Amino acid sequence: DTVMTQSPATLSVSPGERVTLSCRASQIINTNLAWYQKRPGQAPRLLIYAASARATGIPARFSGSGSGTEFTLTISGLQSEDSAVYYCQQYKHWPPYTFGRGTKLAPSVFIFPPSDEQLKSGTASVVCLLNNFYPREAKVQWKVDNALQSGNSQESVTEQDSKDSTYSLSSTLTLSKADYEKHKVYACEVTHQSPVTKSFNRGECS
Amino acid sequence: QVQLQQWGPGLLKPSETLSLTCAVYGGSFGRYYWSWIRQSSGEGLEWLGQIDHTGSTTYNPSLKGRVTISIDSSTNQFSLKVTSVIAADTAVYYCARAPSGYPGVSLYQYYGLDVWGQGTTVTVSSASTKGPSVFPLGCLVKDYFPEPVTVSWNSGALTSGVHTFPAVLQSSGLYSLSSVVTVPSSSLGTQTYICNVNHKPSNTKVDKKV
Amino acid sequence: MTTFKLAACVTLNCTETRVKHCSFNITTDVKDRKQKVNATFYDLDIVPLSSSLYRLISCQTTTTEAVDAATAAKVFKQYANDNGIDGEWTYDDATKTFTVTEG
Ligand SMILES: *[C@@H]1O[C@H](CO)[C@@H](O)[C@H](O)[C@H]1NC(C)=O
Ligand SMILES: *[C@@H]1O[C@H](CO)[C@@H](O)[C@H](O)[C@H]1NC(C)=O
Ligand SMILES: *[C@@H]1O[C@H](CO)[C@@H](O)[C@H](O)[C@H]1NC(C)=O
Repeated sequence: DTVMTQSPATLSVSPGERVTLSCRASQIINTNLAWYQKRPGQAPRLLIYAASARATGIPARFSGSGSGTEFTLTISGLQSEDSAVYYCQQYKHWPPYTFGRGTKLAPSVFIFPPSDEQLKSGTASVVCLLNNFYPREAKVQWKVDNALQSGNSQESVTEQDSKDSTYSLSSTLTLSKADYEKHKVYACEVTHQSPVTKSFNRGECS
Repeated sequence: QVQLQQWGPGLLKPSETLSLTCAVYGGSFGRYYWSWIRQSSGEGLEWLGQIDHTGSTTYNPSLKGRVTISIDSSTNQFSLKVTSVIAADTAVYYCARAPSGYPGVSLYQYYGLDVWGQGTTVTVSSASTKGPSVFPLGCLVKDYFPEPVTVSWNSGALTSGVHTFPAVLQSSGLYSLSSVVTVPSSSLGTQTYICNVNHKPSNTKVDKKV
Repeated sequence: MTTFKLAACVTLNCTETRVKHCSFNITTDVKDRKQKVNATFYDLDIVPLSSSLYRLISCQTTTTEAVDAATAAKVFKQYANDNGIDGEWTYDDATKTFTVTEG
């Protein structure tokens, strides 16, 4: 059972640059090594097969080298769409063809309290929207009346857009209508990058 | 020229039998490995098995005897069948094609997985299915099980600039997520804007007008 | 410091079952009429060229261990003069590999 071991895990490194992605077979696998790219709402597509040959279609800006035990896909002339995951698969020893565990390749604040319908049913959740990060590392804290919410806020995180840059965040505070009918200031504190932190109160206008 | 299209369950209960079916459009079985690969929700790729036009198969031993594939000459489809399902089997499942060379003529006996089906999410649990509730804003689908959920606009037409987020698991044991759109300024009337939401697992398609 | 490969590649003239029929010029004797000859290939086993012409995926390779890519250029070009290797001199900064296409 050959075990594939990619190394950099993550590389959010800058465009135009030359990048070297590694892969390491625990055994000698001649040149039976393929490289897959995994886009967002997409299945994997084949980049390099036979350790070195570009799959019909995929552009010449991709370069797969290596043999025996250490292998490398290599990209330099980056297009925008190139953020994705990059997996490697050995196919010398099988059953188990085996893959590697891959390599992973100021904001804008908004706010949204419930509609009519979400209330009339039972409980109500207030969500905020961080359209377009750069970079994604952040902390967003809900607070109501000089407080801090702990355990009743959920978090959602998008992966970089292909035909653009950026990340995106989606937090949500979950309580009952026996709690939204009350209270005053509702603050979504987005830290970085000094913060404009939108809000509303108690219920309002159209 | 080769279309891969799979389909099947998506929810099922421990002890039972998963069944999935890939159908191939624009080409045929000819000396290709018709394969089955899966990825657990935040995990590694895992090779399940493969079949060729013969009937010859090769399954992954590390799944004991549970996995079995078959092929259907008439319709140009082939099918996964996992036995004794348990929670780890929750994974996205893909059908894929691998070409197998040519005896004598070819350097190798395996070229990549060159052709992949769209993917089928399969969630194993005891919990029963619930369609989401749809609450306009923007679009909000809430409190559904299991994964995943379909978000298209104006029967597919409306498309651009979206950030439809990943699902967020709630404490209620039910998933929920949030779909936005970006259309700045206005033009409020003239064009009417609807979210199509579909949830295959529970036969729920809401065309809720926003 | 780094290791350099050099691939000596027979050029293929070719033109779907994955089979392509192709012709190329083989040696032996060491100065025949340079023999045009027809072999069968697996389409996935040949990579294109800027013309329709192809090279095989892998070739007969020589490896040096140079001080720099410059010195490796000489060494190979010398090695090629030494054995009857003339053709297109292309090179990759990621494979560190010199490919020559003969025929
Ligand atoms: C060699 O190949 C070319 C093109 O495939 C063809 O015109 C020619 O007839 C072939 N020769 C023989 C003897 O088959
Ligand atoms: C070789 O290819 C050229 C085109 O590049 C073609 O005109 C010629 O007929 C081919 N010769 C043979 C012997 O196949
Ligand atoms: C080598 O082959 C090419 C076409 O593949 C041909 O034009 C040329 O005459 C050949 N060289 C010889 C026979 O020495």
